[PDB]
Amino acid sequence: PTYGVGHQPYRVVVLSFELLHAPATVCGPKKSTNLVKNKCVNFNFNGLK
Amino acid sequence: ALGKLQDVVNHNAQALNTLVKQLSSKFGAISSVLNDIFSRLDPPEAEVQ
Repeated sequence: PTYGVGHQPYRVVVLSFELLHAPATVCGPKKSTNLVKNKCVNFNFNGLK
Repeated sequence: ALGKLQDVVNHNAQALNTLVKQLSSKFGAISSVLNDIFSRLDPPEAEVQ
């Protein structure tokens, strides 16, 4: 408990995100709108802007 | 017999196919899709990428 700031114990957690082509399981809090099929529209199908 | 015409036809076709396939290359970047770079990284890093 009595040490310098450069030697004090830490607690690190590393988060790894897989961007491979696969059915997405972890997503964002954003909602989902309806779907149209006859006009130029910007799609956000979990991997594509 | 008609080799001299098929030659230039195949040359132009291969040039077009190679110019299309060059889009898949990353040139050292993180991904070939620019929309993914815009959607993942911040603009200060997206511009450099």
